[PDB]
Amino acid sequence: VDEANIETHGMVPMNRLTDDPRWLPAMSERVTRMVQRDRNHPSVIIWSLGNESGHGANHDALYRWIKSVDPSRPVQYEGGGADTTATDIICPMYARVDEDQPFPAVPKWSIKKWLSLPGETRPLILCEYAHAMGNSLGGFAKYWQAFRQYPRLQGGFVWDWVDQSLIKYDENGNPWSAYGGDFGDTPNDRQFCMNGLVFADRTPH
Amino acid sequence: MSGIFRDVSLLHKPTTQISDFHVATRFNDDFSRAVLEAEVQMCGELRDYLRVTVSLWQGETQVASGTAPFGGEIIDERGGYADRVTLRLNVENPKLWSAEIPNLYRAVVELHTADGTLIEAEACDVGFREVRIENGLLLLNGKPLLIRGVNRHEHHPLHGQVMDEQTMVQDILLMKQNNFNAVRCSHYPNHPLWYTLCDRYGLYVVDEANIETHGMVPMNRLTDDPRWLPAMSERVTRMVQRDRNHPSVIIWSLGNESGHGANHDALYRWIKSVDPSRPVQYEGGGADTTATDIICPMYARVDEDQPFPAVPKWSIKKWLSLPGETRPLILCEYAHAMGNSLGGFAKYWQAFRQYPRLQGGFVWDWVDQSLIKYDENGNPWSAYGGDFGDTPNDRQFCMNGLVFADRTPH
Repeated sequence: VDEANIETHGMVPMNRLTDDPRWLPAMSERVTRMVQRDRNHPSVIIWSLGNESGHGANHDALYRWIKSVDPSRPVQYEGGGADTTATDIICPMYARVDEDQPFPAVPKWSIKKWLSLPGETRPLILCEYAHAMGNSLGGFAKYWQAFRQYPRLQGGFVWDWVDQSLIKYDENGNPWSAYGGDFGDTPNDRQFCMNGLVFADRTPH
Repeated sequence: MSGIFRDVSLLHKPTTQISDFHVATRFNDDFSRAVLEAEVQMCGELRDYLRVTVSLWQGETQVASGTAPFGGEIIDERGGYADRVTLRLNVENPKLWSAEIPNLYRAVVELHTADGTLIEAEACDVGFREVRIENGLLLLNGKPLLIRGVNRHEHHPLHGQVMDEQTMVQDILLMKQNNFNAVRCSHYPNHPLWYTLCDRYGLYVVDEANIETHGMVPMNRLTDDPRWLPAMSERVTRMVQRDRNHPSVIIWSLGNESGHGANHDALYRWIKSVDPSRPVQYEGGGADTTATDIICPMYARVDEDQPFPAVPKWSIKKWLSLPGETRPLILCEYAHAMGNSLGGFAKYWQAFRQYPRLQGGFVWDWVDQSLIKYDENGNPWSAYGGDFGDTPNDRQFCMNGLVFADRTPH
């Protein structure tokens, strides 16, 4: 699944960069440029405009462009709660099968519930599930049990394949993995960055 | 039980009298103003002079009055109806009937002479409610409906099939007392009195056509056959005319456990066309049948689904989720009450609150079915199954009761 190189986690509201009319030309290049280069490959089955960029007018405009230039591949966008008009298939991220937690303006429901919502027909694939950080994947069976159970649920991508760490050298020169801003870059989110199913080197968690 | 289980009465009608009258309600999105129009059909001789007047009375004070000359609307194409008059009454800020509140209006249809004396008078209880299915969610009066209902079989151990007027009131109080706002009668039209009680008292009523064909194999055969349609038609067609007027009924059900037949599809179409007011639901065919507006899986399990070839059953959460399905789902039955029952009852209700689409389902069944028997001593002992020796007897399974017949609460 190809992803347009747009993220705007930082901005508050997050949608502001994507939402603004002026920013559209900068936004366009990443979606537009990406399609031409990667359109040819047989393997790609999907186009994703943005990740965690929120919902903006540009995404709706951009989503329309991808369909018109290319009708071959379904387009999915996570942002806006994943219930956004732009995404062909719902991609709730970190959604819980058993239970749903809602944040005002960004409600999250159990995947079984989410398909069931009034006036919803779209197939649902999770952007992420079963976070692999540290000890992880607990209740992993439950997610998969649900996927087999429901025809509509297409399953979701696990996060994340490789823990992110950078080699560091001791005075001895032995190499120790570094998590977060070991280098002192600040503020450092530290440990959360690795998020890894398998060791970098790589070894299997 | 075969016999006359219902009252026999004699009725006298003037030579010119209105054979049938219809009451219909229209509401603004605000619901502030509702337009009510009633159509009356007059039997036999027609007089130009004679006029029909409709008066709407709420409490002791009338809200609106309607008067019309006979015949209306110039229906296409040959002629306007000679004997039909349509009267429209406009009500603003009308109280709306609801399970919590009856909010009843009283409507009187009077056919009178021009001067004029009135040949006959008809009175029908009117409740202003709008029931529609919007966006796959059943909606009453603009509000999504959560239905808690218990299937009711009209049975009395002492008097058997015939129901004392008191029993309905006693039964009605318990269901309303017990947090039950909705009652479904399976699977035959309830006593004529019974509908009237609901309208005053509170709870929603779902009418059911008196067709069942559990026995036939395949079960659908009786319903399915073209020849049987005329016999089938009478139960659905006859039922609608008699029970259409009552404010309380929110639904029409063509059949129970009759399977899926061509007739049901034809019958379902007829009910919609004759009456567009009420959603139609049919259990048979797996409940996924085209005829039913709202899915009514019976004995469906929330957590897990068991499938029988050609009749797949899925957990209710799964069933809404099925590809190309938009209909609101209400269970015909759940939480069987027989013996010890209702285990995992919490789970079903937990699901209903969780999902907007699920409207909840009627519990089965309100009254255990038992017949009094007398010992040599003459003490009365409840009888389950073919105690009398009728055979083969299904025995115990028949009672299926939430509350004791007498009645006491399980």
